[PDB]
Amino acid sequence: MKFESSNYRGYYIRVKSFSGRIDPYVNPVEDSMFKIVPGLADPSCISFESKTYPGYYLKHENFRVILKKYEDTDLFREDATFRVVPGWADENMISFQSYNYPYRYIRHRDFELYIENIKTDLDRKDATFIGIKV
Amino acid sequence: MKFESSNYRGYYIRVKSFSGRIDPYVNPVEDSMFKIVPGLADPSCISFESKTYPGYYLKHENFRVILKKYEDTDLFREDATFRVVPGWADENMISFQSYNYPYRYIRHRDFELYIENIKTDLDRKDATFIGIKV
Amino acid sequence: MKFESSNYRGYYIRVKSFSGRIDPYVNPVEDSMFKIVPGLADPSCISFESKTYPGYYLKHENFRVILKKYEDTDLFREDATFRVVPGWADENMISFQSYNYPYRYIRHRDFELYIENIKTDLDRKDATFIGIKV
Amino acid sequence: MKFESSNYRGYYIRVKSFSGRIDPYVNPVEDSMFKIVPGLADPSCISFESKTYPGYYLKHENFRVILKKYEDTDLFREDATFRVVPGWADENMISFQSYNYPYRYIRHRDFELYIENIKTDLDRKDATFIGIKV
Amino acid sequence: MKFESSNYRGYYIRVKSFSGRIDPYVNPVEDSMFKIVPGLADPSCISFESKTYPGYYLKHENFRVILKKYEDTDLFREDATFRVVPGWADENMISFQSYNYPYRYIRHRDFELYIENIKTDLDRKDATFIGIKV
Amino acid sequence: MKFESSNYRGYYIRVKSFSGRIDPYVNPVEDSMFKIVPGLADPSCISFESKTYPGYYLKHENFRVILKKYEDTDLFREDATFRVVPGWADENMISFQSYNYPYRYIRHRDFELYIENIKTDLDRKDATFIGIKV
Ligand SMILES: OC[C@@H]1O[C@@H](O[C@@H]2[C@@H](O)[C@H](O[C@@H]3CO[C@@H](O)[C@H](O)[C@H]3O)OC[C@H]2O)[C@H](O)[C@H]1O
Ligand SMILES: OC[C@@H]1O[C@@H](O[C@@H]2[C@@H](O)[C@H](O[C@@H]3CO[C@@H](O)[C@H](O)[C@H]3O)OC[C@H]2O)[C@H](O)[C@H]1O
Ligand SMILES: OC[C@@H]1O[C@@H](O[C@@H]2[C@@H](O)[C@H](O[C@@H]3CO[C@@H](O)[C@H](O)[C@H]3O)OC[C@H]2O)[C@H](O)[C@H]1O
Ligand SMILES: OC[C@@H]1O[C@@H](O[C@@H]2[C@@H](O)[C@H](O[C@@H]3CO[C@@H](O)[C@H](O)[C@H]3O)OC[C@H]2O)[C@H](O)[C@H]1O
Ligand SMILES: OC[C@@H]1O[C@@H](O[C@@H]2[C@@H](O)[C@H](O[C@@H]3CO[C@@H](O)[C@H](O)[C@H]3O)OC[C@H]2O)[C@H](O)[C@H]1O
Ligand SMILES: OC[C@@H]1O[C@@H](O[C@@H]2[C@@H](O)[C@H](O[C@@H]3CO[C@@H](O)[C@H](O)[C@H]3O)OC[C@H]2O)[C@H](O)[C@H]1O
Ligand SMILES: OC[C@@H]1O[C@@H](O[C@@H]2[C@@H](O)[C@H](O[C@@H]3CO[C@@H](O)[C@H](O)[C@H]3O)OC[C@H]2O)[C@H](O)[C@H]1O
Ligand SMILES: OC[C@@H]1O[C@@H](O[C@@H]2[C@@H](O)[C@H](O[C@@H]3CO[C@@H](O)[C@H](O)[C@H]3O)OC[C@H]2O)[C@H](O)[C@H]1O
Ligand SMILES: OC[C@@H]1O[C@@H](O[C@@H]2[C@@H](O)[C@H](O[C@@H]3CO[C@@H](O)[C@H](O)[C@H]3O)OC[C@H]2O)[C@H](O)[C@H]1O
Ligand SMILES: OC[C@@H]1O[C@@H](O[C@@H]2[C@@H](O)[C@H](O[C@@H]3CO[C@@H](O)[C@H](O)[C@H]3O)OC[C@H]2O)[C@H](O)[C@H]1O
Ligand SMILES: OC[C@@H]1O[C@@H](O[C@@H]2[C@@H](O)[C@H](O[C@@H]3CO[C@@H](O)[C@H](O)[C@H]3O)OC[C@H]2O)[C@H](O)[C@H]1O
Ligand SMILES: OC[C@@H]1O[C@@H](O[C@@H]2[C@@H](O)[C@H](O[C@@H]3CO[C@@H](O)[C@H](O)[C@H]3O)OC[C@H]2O)[C@H](O)[C@H]1O
Ligand SMILES: [Cl-]
Ligand SMILES: [Cl-]
Ligand SMILES: [Cl-]
Ligand SMILES: [Cl-]
Ligand SMILES: [Cl-]
Ligand SMILES: [Cl-]
Ligand SMILES: [Cl-]
Ligand SMILES: [Cl-]
Ligand SMILES: [Cl-]
Ligand SMILES: [Cl-]
Ligand SMILES: [Cl-]
Ligand SMILES: [Cl-]
Ligand SMILES: [Cl-]
Ligand SMILES: [Cl-]
Ligand SMILES: [Cl-]
Repeated sequence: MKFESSNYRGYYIRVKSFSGRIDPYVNPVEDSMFKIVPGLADPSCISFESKTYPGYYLKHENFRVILKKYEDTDLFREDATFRVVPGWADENMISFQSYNYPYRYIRHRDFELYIENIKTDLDRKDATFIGIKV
Repeated sequence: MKFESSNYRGYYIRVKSFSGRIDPYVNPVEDSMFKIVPGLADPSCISFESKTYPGYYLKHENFRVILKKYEDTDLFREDATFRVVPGWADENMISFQSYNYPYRYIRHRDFELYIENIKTDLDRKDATFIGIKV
Repeated sequence: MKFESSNYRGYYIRVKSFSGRIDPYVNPVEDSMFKIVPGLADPSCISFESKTYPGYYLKHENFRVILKKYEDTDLFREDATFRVVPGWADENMISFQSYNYPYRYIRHRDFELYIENIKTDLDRKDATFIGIKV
Repeated sequence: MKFESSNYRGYYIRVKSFSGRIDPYVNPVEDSMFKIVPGLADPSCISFESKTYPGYYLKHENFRVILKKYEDTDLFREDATFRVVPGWADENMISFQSYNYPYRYIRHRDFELYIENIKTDLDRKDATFIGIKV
Repeated sequence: MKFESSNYRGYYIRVKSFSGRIDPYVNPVEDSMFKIVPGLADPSCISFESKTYPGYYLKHENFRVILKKYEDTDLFREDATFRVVPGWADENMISFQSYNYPYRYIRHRDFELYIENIKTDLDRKDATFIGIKV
Repeated sequence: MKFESSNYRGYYIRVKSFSGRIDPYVNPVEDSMFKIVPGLADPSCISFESKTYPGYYLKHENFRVILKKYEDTDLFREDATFRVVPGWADENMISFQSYNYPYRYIRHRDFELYIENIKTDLDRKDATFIGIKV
């Protein structure tokens, strides 16, 4: 899957230099592709496995979303697990709730990805994405 | 209404993940159904309202044709307004002229929809559709 | 939510002067109201956040249940995390197992709240409550 | 591997007199067993090789699914290649998309196997199978 | 809950490829875990909901016990409803009476699960299970 | 008699869903009580009869210690007979030697009971108990 920003249409979640961001015209395009697997800490949730680096996962660290090779620890698995919920800014879209910080959601901010509290209308838009099957 | 491609018969304009494309055997079939209303920026034109998502309209953005929730601005309304003209490759069919970019028409290219300049014979066929009432 | 004692109907869990007890005719009634949040030490458990004082949680300290402002330590979060299990004195009601003392449960005694081992029939009634949504 | 019909539980894909069908209580049971090999026309897909007759493959011909001895042609290899997709009638089961007819899927009809367009709810169930390792 | 066979101790009811059976050393072990809910056709009975596949239930079909996604029909709900009774071979254990075939009980036979009439001492043991809370 | 673990004091051998384990605060307490009778296969040894379930005995099966209704076979009696010996980790306490597997002793492991070889210092403690008359 790829994931498009709802308020920056044409921009996709991607990994660059092992950090998460959103970008248009993602090059290489595989940087925006993920294998969605049952959540490492909770199978009702999801984890994002990198397509170009198998065994690496999106995960938060100091509340920034980075890409990191799997580590056999509860904290890594919990940092790498996200619950898909109806989109904050549009219930027909999606948002990603952090498993171990349930009041923080994946959002972009100056085009970089964080997990942060969602309080304003701009926060909600920044936290709302479109899932695309490739 | 559904809209069938004239050079890919059996392929229909449809929304997938809030983006416009043409596909055959559209699943679910409602993805290819639209409520045609008077153009949001000009009643002599038309706008394509989603049957699945009322209040969402086909609209161009970065010249890509996408589905987006109605916004109360002139630019959104214009981006969502299209003039039905006689088909570029066949006057018995129709083409869709963009209200705010009059030299650009809805066309498919690698099965995704854009508003682009119609120059060659392939361009004309890619921009020529058949309107089917349902 | 509010929580009514099973063996003292009309007595609800409440905070008074930042310590936990059960009282009837709770004045002000907001003292008996809690926001049930994901468990601070484990999201599959619960914590009781004060409605009157956001950011304050019921938690045990020297095995007394008190209300205390959040502190960013593992011990505080574990002291503030409880597992909802079927009621000791009635399986259709509920009891609250301590996260870090798994054989101690919230119970009243002289109308004050403790986490204690649950041994007698009176112990079980003292540890059994009725959840009431508000 | 054997493949059980999702709507006719206990009915398995089997070869009878070199023709594909679904049957209960398959005798000999080897007629329902296949070696899943890299797709003859595309190693990222699959082909079904006969366990009873090595070098024979399930392949479609005039849209009927039959068992045929390998032939060294592009058409044969394409007729014998299928893509495993999430099941039409259940995402946790599987369906088999034809490699050279990408909008046709293996389905049973009067207990015989075809590749056909999948339009109705009955079509989707007829096209949905349960893989069973042996 | 999981459910252990009384005459094959260490063998548990589990789902494998959407069919019920008993197996030792169940892998993955969640295949043997169920959420016990009020009977879909009668609240005084029980239904077994899959932990692995939420919204899927154990239900009999041609008297075989299978796993199937919930369907909004009386027949499905009745096929998925079972009454817990004292065990046929041991009153301290349990058996499962079919709601709509009241003389048929869940039993294993060649390690596969059916609902069948219980007549012999072997039948009774085959229909007697141990409930284990997990 | 009850039998307390030497390395987990306050934890007692008990039967839960007809399987052997050690638990503190055993509930109901009769789950930890046994009638010590002369060994079923050798009256100079002992067998543990259930107080809750007269005629049921602790016995090993697949080297797991379980509770099972008496069976009139030599193998059952052999599986249910144990010899009290000086404790592996404390000669003032006791251990239980399997009668038909004389190098295997009752030990707890992840709080469940097995008959296993006693090799390490952890093994010896896991195999050492305090008998308490009731
Ligand atoms: O994303 C939120 C949590 O952050 C990680 O845990 C952090 C941990 O990374 C942090 O380490 C800091 C990093 O900066 C150094 O200069 C400092 O010395 C060091 O202590 O400590 C706080 C802790 O919360 C988790 O992966 C994630 O859950
Ligand atoms: O991720 C894209 C958008 O980025 C955020 O909005 C930014 C906003 O953060 C930025 O403000 C800058 C921040 O740095 C300050 O020093 C500066 O003064 C200020 O102008 O302005 C641009 C805007 O795009 C949104 O969260 C997100 O949508
Ligand atoms: O489909 C044609 C027109 O495209 C949209 O307008 C675009 C607009 O999206 C674009 O915004 C850019 C975003 O990136 C910034 O760096 C830049 O400064 C900003 O201008 O601007 C170009 C414009 O063509 C309209 O919806 C649609 O009419
Ligand atoms: O929308 C369906 C048809 O797509 C266009 O024609 C395409 C054509 O674009 C494609 O050429 C490929 C495109 O990707 C490039 O990267 C590559 O270099 C080029 O070879 O060939 C297939 C054909 O389907 C038409 O506009 C439209 O009819
Ligand atoms: O409710 C059970 C546990 O009680 C608290 O832990 C206590 C801890 O508060 C106590 O600390 C004392 C504080 O005063 C100092 O002078 C003294 O040296 C120090 O030991 O020690 C006992 C311990 O049980 C926890 O919050 C809670 O888990
Ligand atoms: O929380 C309400 C109830 O309080 C406890 O029961 C109390 C009990 O503790 C109390 O016992 C006193 C102890 O002091 C002695 O001097 C006196 O004689 C004795 O009566 O008596 C009142 C009774 O309500 C329960 O745990 C709980 O239900
Ligand atoms: O299953 C779908 C396609 O069916 C086969 O292709 C058939 C082909 O076999 C058929 O050939 C006939 C054979 O007899 C000749 O006398 C006659 O001239 C010729 O037409 O023609 C139709 C075609 O669809 C493929 O194996 C398979 O892809
Ligand atoms: O492969 C098993 C099932 O077969 C199809 O459903 C059949 C259906 O085809 C059949 O209908 C017949 C059609 O012929 C008429 O003459 C007759 O009146 C009518 O009954 O009835 C049996 C039914 O099972 C499905 O595709 C497939 O599930
Ligand atoms: O487990 C007992 C019952 O089995 C299911 O109902 C069965 C049904 O599956 C079976 O279907 C056949 C399919 O072929 C058709 O030709 C025929 O008409 C039809 O009867 O029929 C018997 C019936 O008992 C129920 O889910 C369950 O109660
Ligand atoms: O589920 C485990 C046990 O299985 C049944 O007992 C079996 C018995 O059914 C089996 O007899 C075989 C069955 O398969 C036929 O092919 C064959 O004809 C017949 O001899 O023999 C093994 C025995 O354990 C019990 O109901 C159940 O306890
Ligand atoms: O606790 C140790 C010994 O275990 C019991 O006997 C076991 C026996 O139950 C087991 O036999 C099964 C028979 O069914 C087959 O399908 C299976 O392959 C086989 O493992 O095998 C081990 C044997 O020792 C005794 O009661 C006890 O002494
Ligand atoms: O019966 C209670 C005790 O259980 C056994 O020891 C357990 C041990 O089996 C369990 O395994 C873990 C696995 O993860 C590793 O990282 C960890 O170090 C390892 O110990 O851990 C808990 C421990 O209590 C003993 O036989 C028995 O005393
Ligand atoms: Cl994808
Ligand atoms: Cl219409
Ligand atoms: Cl041209
Ligand atoms: Cl509430
Ligand atoms: Cl609330
Ligand atoms: Cl309880
Ligand atoms: Cl296989
Ligand atoms: Cl193989
Ligand atoms: Cl599909
Ligand atoms: Cl497969
Ligand atoms: Cl359970
Ligand atoms: Cl039950
Ligand atoms: Cl009975
Ligand atoms: Cl005694
Ligand atoms: Cl010894």
